[PDB]
Amino acid sequence: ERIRDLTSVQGVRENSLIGYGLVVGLDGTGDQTTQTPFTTQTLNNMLSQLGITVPTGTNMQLKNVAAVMVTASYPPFARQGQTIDVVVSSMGNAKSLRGGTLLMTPLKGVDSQVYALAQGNILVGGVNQLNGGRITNGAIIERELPTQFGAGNTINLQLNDEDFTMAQQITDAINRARGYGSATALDARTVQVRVPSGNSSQVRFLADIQNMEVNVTPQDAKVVINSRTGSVVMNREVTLDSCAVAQGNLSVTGGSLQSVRSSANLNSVVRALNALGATPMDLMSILQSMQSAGCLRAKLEII
Amino acid sequence: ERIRDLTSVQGVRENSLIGYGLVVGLDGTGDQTTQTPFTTQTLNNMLSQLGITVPTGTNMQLKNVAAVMVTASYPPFARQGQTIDVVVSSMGNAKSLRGGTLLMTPLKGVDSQVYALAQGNILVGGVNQLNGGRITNGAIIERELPTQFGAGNTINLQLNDEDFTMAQQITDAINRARGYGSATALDARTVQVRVPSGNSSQVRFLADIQNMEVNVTPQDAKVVINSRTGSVVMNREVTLDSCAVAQGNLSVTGGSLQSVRSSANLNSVVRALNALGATPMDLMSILQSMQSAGCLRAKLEII
Amino acid sequence: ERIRDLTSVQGVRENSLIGYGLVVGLDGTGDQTTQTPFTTQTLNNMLSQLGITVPTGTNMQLKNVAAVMVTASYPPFARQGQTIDVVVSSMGNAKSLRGGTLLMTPLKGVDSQVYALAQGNILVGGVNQLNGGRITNGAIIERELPTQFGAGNTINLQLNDEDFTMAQQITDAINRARGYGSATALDARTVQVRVPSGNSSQVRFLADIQNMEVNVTPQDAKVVINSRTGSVVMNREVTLDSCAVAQGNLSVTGGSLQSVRSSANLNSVVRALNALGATPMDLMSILQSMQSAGCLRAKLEII
Amino acid sequence: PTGTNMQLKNVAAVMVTASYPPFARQGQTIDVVVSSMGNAKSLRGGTLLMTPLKGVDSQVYALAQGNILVGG
Amino acid sequence: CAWIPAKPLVQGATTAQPIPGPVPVANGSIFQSAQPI
Repeated sequence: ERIRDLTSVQGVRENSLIGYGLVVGLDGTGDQTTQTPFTTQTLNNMLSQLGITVPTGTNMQLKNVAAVMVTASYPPFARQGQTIDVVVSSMGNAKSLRGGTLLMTPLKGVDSQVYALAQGNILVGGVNQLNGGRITNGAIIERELPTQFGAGNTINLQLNDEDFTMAQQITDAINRARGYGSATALDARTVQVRVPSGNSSQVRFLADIQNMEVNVTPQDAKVVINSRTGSVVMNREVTLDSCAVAQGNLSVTGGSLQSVRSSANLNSVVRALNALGATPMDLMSILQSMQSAGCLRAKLEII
Repeated sequence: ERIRDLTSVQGVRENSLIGYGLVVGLDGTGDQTTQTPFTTQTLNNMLSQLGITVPTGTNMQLKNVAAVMVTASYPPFARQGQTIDVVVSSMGNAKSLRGGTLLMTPLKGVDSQVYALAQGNILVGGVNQLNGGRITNGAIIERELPTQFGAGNTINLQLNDEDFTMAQQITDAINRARGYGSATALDARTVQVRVPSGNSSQVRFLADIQNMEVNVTPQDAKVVINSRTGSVVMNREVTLDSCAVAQGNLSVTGGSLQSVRSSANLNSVVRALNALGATPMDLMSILQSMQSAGCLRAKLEII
Repeated sequence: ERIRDLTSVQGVRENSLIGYGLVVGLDGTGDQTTQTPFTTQTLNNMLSQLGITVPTGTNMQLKNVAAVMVTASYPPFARQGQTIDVVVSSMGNAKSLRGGTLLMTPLKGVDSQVYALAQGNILVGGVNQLNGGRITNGAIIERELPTQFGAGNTINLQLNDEDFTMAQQITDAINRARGYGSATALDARTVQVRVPSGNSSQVRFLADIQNMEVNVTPQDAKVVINSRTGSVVMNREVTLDSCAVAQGNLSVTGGSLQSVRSSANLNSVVRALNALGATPMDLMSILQSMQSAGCLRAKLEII
Repeated sequence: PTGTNMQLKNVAAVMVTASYPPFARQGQTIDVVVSSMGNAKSLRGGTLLMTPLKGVDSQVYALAQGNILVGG
Repeated sequence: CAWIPAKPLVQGATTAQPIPGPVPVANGSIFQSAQPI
């Protein structure tokens, strides 16, 4: 059950759908409608569609209606009649969408075609975000996408992370499990697999391939630094080289220059860095300086 | 597993993608839209695309919408349908993006072509940055880049750091592992490797090469000084020469002139510099003066 | 491993790259944009490139955008696809760049050609500088420089410090290690080395030469005085001549005239100068007066 | 545009001085001194942009760019 | 009178074409200087 966790099947992908709607039933926490003319304009549009023509010159000050944007994911092999979850986000000067209801909303694709229709009740946590909510099974699929699955005798497994070693390992595992020339590698990210012609046979082949177990070879050493959240993460391949480190208000537990020993595994690296007595914000600067000097034998990525 | 940590494969590189978008669902912490006309202009553009035409003369004062810039990395051998992480950063006078949602955003390359589409929910730490966030698997790849991998019988390993000794060591390791004329050195940074013609064979060759172990030869002595963060880092090759040092409010633990002994290894250097009793900010000036005089037998780099 | 620390190889040099960019995602600590018109002008340029045309007459008051200058180093034998670190510095009236993101920035050379593209997240220490930051692997190399390495049978080792004795020592070491006429000296700073024609052979020759050990002969006596930081550094070759010294508020530990004995090594000099009981700021004037008189048998350099 | 008010706070105009060593060769690096020229308060964490270093004959002999170290 | 040929005050060509720059040297430096005067 590792191949399904390391790769994705070519043609089996997700799309993004967007749409505009109105959320009603709020407890006076909707749009002001004086700074958001589109709310009243679209409410008048809906009323006109339903058979009510409000005169153009009239002041409408609503409190229970909010103009919202609805986002959804079009799943692979989606069929009409199926339901998907949607996210509803306020667009202007609304206060809350706690007990609102989303009216009929057409969800358009990138090609500006309706692929789903959204309508349901919003669930809002209520420190919690008030202007955003989620509706489970809130949209029904209305259009279906053609696909080439089942045509041809080749399917590509696309690795989540590029690696020649992992691509070769997956290819060798498939060849060890299902014949000599069952899988070949095209690059560091794509493995081409030969499958029998048809739909059911390819589904069977993919079902056998997906749950296969592949031992993950060691990746590249990498230290991920998030300055916006104040976090540091080091994987198991990080090593250290011996060198001296000095930083403000940090001293030997003594002098301001502290030795850092040569470290081979991650436990040694953690011990050496904890001997410094550094706050993670200080550890960020220490790690960047050590990468500049050359002690840190890892790829420092700031995210 | 050291060659993969010391070099990069020619043609296996990452690109940078940029785009503009709108983030909705904020709790009154969005753009003021009076000092940022582009937010309202692009919201009107989106509404017009969706079928709603707000009259040109109208005052729109939103609070839950922020105009944002989205940045992403195009991975090597990227295939359409694959997902990548994106970074979302506010552009003007917005207060927070804590619970926002990124709408459909096309990510352009340097050639101003769409290579990915971004849409998802932002994660913001919440001392923490409020105007910046990250969306994991927030963008789907839409375009693929042609490449020459698998063509020809030559591939170049490019060292992260230039070194004739390390280039020769990598060349000798490859020749010791995979035949006489398997690898040759072109300069201090590039090692040319002969591979069989084809795609699968080159993937196999790179998989064997990448995890190979190479003993790292000693680099150049280097002292990295970061005055903006107040840090000093000295690698294992730094030595010291005997000389006298004087600085304000520093004295023998006595006279203001303190002797610094000749030091061969890093432990001796650390001991000699800690005998001075110098704060790291004082140590920066001391090290610069010693480099000027000639005691410091290392390359002093200010970063 | 001393020749690599004493010399540099001809043609193996570093260049400097500069560029202009915008940093977004700040927490209200960006440019005021009223005193910095170029920030808004370049933001409008970027938006126009992305497809958004903000009308010329409009007031844009941003808070999360700062105009920055990006500096980088082009390494020797740089290849496209490789990543380098960049420094990001604010240009006008910005308050902080703590959690900012650098957008697509072309790094130009002296010839005004793009050699790299910079984009990433800034790391700022946070007494610490707020308007300056560093991005590790923040720029990808896009252009490559032609070079003459591997052509001809001559390569010049350039000493960091000019010295006839050190040049002769390096020449003699190379001749002792790799044949009779392998290296010759051209001046006090340059040593010419004969290498076989080709690329791999010269890399092998330089790999053998670089890690060679050379005993450093004694340099010129030198006393470095930094009045701006208040430091004095004396190397091991400094000697003293016997003479009397008088200075304000300094007396025999008695009379204001104190004898300074003739000193041969550095320990004797340090002892004689510490017997004076002089503050380093007083020691600066004392040393300058002694150099004028002739007691100080060293070169006094003010840095 | 020529008519515009620019009031900066993070930029200082500076003069850079350096020493050309004996037998200097292109590609070699030297130390430089950076000194403020008018009404600036500090250069504690500044960065020097691309600066051509001229000789007495008004010819470029070096290019200066780096991070300044100030005692403080 | 106005048809009599005359020599203008500013004789010769009134424009100059830029000369293409010298070929850069293969030394590993971006800075390339024209032949100094």
